[PDB]
Amino acid sequence: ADEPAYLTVGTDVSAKYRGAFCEAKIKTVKRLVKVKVLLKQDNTTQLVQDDQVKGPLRVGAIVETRTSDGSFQEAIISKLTDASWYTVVFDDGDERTLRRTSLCLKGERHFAESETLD
Repeated sequence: ADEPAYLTVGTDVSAKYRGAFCEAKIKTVKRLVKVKVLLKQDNTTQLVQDDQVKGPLRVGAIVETRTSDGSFQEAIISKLTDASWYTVVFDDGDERTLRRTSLCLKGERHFAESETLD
């Protein structure tokens, strides 16, 4: 898991702050997906990661997910929202979990201003 699972660990990146760039260094890589599940019984929808969701990651698939009750109920995927936690260490020595969207990798200006979700 502490491997190039999406991107790579140890890599220096820039993270967006309020439309500006800050440098950071990838401490941990977490490849997770935010599965929008909807419980078949309680009809409640939630958006939780594939660690909470036991089963295939397919929209319209039947899985079991951890409800806020701590129980695992059989649910259906209604969406999978991409996610990744790059725990990046900023020059301050602080490391915070940033979703890939905040990571600019090198820092070329197609972030901060530009971003078409591509």
